[PDB]
Amino acid sequence: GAMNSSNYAELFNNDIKLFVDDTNVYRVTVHKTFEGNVATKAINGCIFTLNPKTGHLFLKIIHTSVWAGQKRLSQLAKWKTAEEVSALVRSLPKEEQPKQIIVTRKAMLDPLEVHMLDFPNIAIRPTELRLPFSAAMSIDKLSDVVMKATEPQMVLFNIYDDWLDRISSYTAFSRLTLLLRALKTNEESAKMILLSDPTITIKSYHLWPSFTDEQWITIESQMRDLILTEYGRKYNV
Amino acid sequence: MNTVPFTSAPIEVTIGIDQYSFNVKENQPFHGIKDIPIGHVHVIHFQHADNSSMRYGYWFDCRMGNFYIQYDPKDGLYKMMEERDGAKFENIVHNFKERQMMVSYPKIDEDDTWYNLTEFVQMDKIRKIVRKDENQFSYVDSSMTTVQENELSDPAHSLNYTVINFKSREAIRPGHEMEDFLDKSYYLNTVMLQGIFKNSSNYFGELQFAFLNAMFFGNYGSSLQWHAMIELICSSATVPKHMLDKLDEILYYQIKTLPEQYSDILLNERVWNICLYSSFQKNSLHNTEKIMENKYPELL
Ligand SMILES: O=C(O)c1cc(-c2ccccc2)no1
Ligand SMILES: O=C(O)c1cc(-c2ccccc2)no1
Repeated sequence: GAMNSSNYAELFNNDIKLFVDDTNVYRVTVHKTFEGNVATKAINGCIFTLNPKTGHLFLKIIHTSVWAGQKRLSQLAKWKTAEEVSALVRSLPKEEQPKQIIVTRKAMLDPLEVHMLDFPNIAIRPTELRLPFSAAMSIDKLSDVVMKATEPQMVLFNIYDDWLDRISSYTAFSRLTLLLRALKTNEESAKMILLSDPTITIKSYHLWPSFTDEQWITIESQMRDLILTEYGRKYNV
Repeated sequence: MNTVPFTSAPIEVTIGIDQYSFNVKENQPFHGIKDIPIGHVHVIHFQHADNSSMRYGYWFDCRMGNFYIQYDPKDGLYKMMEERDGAKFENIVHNFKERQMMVSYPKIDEDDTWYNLTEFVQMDKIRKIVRKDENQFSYVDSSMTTVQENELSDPAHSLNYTVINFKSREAIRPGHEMEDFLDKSYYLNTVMLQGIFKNSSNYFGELQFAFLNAMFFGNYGSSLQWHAMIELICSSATVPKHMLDKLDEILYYQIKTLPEQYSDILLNERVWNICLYSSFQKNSLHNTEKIMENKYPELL
């Protein structure tokens, strides 16, 4: 069934599972036309498919050519997402296939269920967590690969860098969600927090800076302050 | 015209014959129903006065045999039986017809209601949904489950309706997932009509039989099947014009006949609002839409 805060530790047990977020699949800019009407222009998007235990991110880049000459693009995007997740599962060896796929938006349930009929033992579930995965495109190296793509492409990342050498997957996911929530709430301020000290850098093969354990405590506290600050500005508190 | 005679009526019971019903008192001198129109299937159904649990009944066709009803005090119900002795049957029936111990099937001459509800229903198809090959008539009751219900538990006592499931491999061609899920025309025309039912008349017959079992017995799985067969047509972009026009007639007379006070339990709001107002065929059911809006506007 649904996934929430009561069964939160289930994300870090030994049953393979993937989160699928479709927020960034169909992305547009809205603009005026010469005649004063409004038009959309699509830009490249991505499917965010994440294993929360290992940090493995299957980023399928959605190139704007997939929309050419198609109708009802917001509906099509859900079915394209489900098509691509199904193709990913079929490409994985049996012992790597998930036992559960958790979708961040309930509108993905029927498209994914229909594309996965051949896998009746893979559970397709919603979640009551409000997960900030839309902010993935605020991670510079992810945004760069998506915008430079000239054709469909799958790129593999570990979204936890090397953190699991030092912390549990529960703690790593909690850090990721806090970082993404901060980037979603005030992107410029969050990146300033992450990059302000030029002596701490991002390794070529990483997504985030090489903070020590104590520096991650400081960063996490700065991110929580940013979020609370923004909540106060929003609601006049 | 034919006759279903009763040996006796030892327990108080409401007796239905098609869309008609009447009450018989405990040990009243009731000996059956006469003037039953030849040319249609019929259903004779029962609800005991002292225990309204289990509505039950029998589908039959007087052209296929001489049927009489007798109360079984061991199993506690009125049973349909076939009499193979033709002369005995006529002799007992005549004695009863002469002493005016039968009610008359009360058909008004202007009235096509029963034909309109059973136009596509044939006994041979009933006997494949309800499997009891030793009898020419078919028993149905309120609690009987369907094959689909039993997959999601005595198979000998089940309603073998054709399984319809919109999220099944039968309904969805590999490679046509979005197409087939949003437009059920493949499933309707190739899988169901060409493949399983062979023609629209058999499809409508099963739809009409499902409705009648839901209405007369309160059989829940029958109601599910009736709604699924409507939704399958309405959710298809490509349906032969003659089928759409016939479906409008079929549903109009079903909605016309439904007891007003049974609507909360016999009509699925989601299915009807989808079919009348959102589906491909939302503008193809003019007669049904008009009666639904004037008779059950709350549902919508
Ligand atoms: O063989 C029997 O037990 C039998 C036949 C009948 C019957 C009664 C009324 C009319 C037609 C047939 N009742 O019992
Ligand atoms: O066996 C027959 O042929 C028979 C029995 C009856 C009968 C009818 C009414 C009351 C009692 C018996 N009529 O014919």
